[PDB]
Amino acid sequence: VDKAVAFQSPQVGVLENLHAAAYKTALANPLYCPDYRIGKITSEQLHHFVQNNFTSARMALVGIGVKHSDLKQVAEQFLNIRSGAGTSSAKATYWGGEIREQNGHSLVHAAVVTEGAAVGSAEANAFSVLQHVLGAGPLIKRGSSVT
Amino acid sequence: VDKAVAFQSPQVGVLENLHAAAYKTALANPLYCPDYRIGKITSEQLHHFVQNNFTSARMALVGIGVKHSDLKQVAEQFLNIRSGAGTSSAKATYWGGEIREQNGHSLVHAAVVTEGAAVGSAEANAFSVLQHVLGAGPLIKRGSSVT
Amino acid sequence: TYAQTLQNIPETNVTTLDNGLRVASEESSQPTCTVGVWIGAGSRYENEKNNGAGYFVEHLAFKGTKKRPCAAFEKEVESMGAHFNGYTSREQTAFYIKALSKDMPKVVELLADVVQNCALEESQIEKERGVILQELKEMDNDMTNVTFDYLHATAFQGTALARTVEGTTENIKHLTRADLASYIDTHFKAPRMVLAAAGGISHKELVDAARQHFSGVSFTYKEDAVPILPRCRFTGSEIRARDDALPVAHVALAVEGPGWADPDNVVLHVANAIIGRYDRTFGGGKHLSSRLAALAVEHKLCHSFQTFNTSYSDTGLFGFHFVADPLSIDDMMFCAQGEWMRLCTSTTESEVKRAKNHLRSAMVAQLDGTTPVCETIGSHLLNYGRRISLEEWDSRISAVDARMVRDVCSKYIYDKCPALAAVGPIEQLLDYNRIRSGMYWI
Amino acid sequence: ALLRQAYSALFRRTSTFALTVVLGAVLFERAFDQGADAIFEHLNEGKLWKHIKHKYEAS
Repeated sequence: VDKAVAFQSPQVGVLENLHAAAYKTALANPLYCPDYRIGKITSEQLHHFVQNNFTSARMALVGIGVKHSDLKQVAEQFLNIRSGAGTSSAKATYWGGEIREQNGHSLVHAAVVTEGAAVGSAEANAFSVLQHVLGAGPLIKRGSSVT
Repeated sequence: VDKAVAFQSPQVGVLENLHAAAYKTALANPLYCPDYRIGKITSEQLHHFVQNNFTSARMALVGIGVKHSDLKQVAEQFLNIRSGAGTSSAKATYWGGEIREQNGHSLVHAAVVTEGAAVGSAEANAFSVLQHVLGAGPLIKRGSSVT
Repeated sequence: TYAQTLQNIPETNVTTLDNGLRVASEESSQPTCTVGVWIGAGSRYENEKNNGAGYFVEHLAFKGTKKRPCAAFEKEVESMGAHFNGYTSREQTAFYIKALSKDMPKVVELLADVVQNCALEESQIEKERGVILQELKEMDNDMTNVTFDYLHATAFQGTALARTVEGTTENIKHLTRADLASYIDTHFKAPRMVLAAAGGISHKELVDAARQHFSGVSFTYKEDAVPILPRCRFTGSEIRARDDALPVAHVALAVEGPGWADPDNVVLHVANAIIGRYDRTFGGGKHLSSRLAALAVEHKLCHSFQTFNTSYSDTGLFGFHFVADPLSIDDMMFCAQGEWMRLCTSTTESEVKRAKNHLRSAMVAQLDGTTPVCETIGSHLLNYGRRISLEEWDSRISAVDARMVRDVCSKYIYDKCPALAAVGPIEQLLDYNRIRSGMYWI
Repeated sequence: ALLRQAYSALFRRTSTFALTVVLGAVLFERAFDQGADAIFEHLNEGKLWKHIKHKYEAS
């Protein structure tokens, strides 16, 4: 179900296939569990996944509305199972694929992209800006983006 | 349902997607009606399809176990229906795509091909033979194809 | 620490312009900000022949002004990173902008221009006609609303409130450069407006800019007169729009409310807090605290449901709305009307304590950002007169107790004829009579 | 405003409602009979033994 309400917006329909037809691994995976694996996940899979990825070094206890001293006392005397960097994410490889879902809709969402930059990267702001220069998101209710 | 029994053999699972990721039209279409269009076909659509494609010039009344004279008399005063090559099939264009269905199976069917020959063509017989040379189908129950 | 953080929140400044209009703001140490004009106009203030003006207008409020047409207006705003948005409901229209506190003034100008010197190029109208006309056919498939509207249309029937804020299909088709003008003309006037702002802005700087573009002075005393609206008659009834081809069904049940002023609105909310809301994705599922929720799971009663306390100037609608399969409608309703009852009869101190701590968080929540603050302010003043602080609200809430709730709900719920809105495959809801009786004993 | 006042103290809760019917009926009986009997007897003035009794009563 969770995956049924979500896919109510085709907006999330192409976005899943995009990443798929863009990569071959890691980032190429879906954000919403494929159908076939529904109900076939185990308790052990959960655990192992957690014991492996939810480890201190990958974790950050952020938080507003409070004095740093407290949010600290908690984190230390209280947080265990951590201490480590756990499993390493398989380096994301690029594919360059093309997926198409014919489904007879009045509309046709379609996204075409290329390997952009990465977080922290220098070559980031460029796109972030090339983005705005191209136009991403409106500011005038029911208008046009002359900009 | 008809499409449910069929797809019980992955053999037909990749074959549908093959043609899809091989072409862009005509032959690129599925042999079993896509799910979305289930129940959305009309009485019209049928008719029009028939009135358009089931036309004399595209039809042949073959038949064994009978004297040609009879199979003739029938065809005549009975199959009165109009002629004309009706609608023309959109020329089959080649794509060269790649479709993948991850579904957690013990087995992994996979077919990789390229544009081959046509019916009543030149190289036609070449592949048919290159086929056998490569080995297609067995003749020894529970054996190996040393050939 | 809570008890204290509520006081440190900077008091909101309010000073009226000698021309009727008013100005308010809450200054914070923020770089970005928000400002807008909260006009006390609406579909209620409309009529049979014009029904839909306030919206058609809302549509042409950005396609330029006399001073700077479409291209430039849009260009001018986008180009500075500002966000001009706005809405328009039965009793409140609003146009506001989001931008850097820097543009603070320059902004006002824009707002000011839109309201007063709105273009209304007749060439853009015939274009905005086909548009609205679509927004209808599209809004005509959001049952959650189709419902509320129908709910209003019977809840009030034969009164201004029984009108869609989008107006008729005919009106949209024939409204004219004329009437559109008239609305703005007669409706967008100083006293019936509030310039609201919150962010990194000093009341002073702001107030001035307003004094600069909001200069239109009133001579007589009539231009100072705030038109009092002819009240709307509540009618216990129902309207059932049946379509068995509709996947699910929607149901809205309500009673006449007390109106913005009345304090009990608070209680009524604390109540709604107890029956809360639910959708199939809540994670608490069977452990949720709202009895109606839990049951809705323990029996698969619905898909979603919500308690609402819509408040208007002189009235209001109190009730709930759920969506559900054609075959669980009944059980669901039943349970709902049930809970409602319990409210008037056996509500506990635990239910309230919880409802209060929920409400508190919910109020605080409405003030998360600049846009949401000016909205409140644009509203608070326009509706309540003053502006109520979280410190005030809160106290008004800490004062409520079980005993208090049972009394207020009893007052507006117990044995009252309600309004019903059923839409979709509703063959199971049936009989007002029954539904009526579910208004007492439990 | 009896109808109001009634709907408030009486017909409101299903409890006081019932409680009224009870007590109410009590009164109704107690005084419906009187009227009925009285009416009946009147329509039969001097025919009932209740009347012609004085003619044989005296120890």
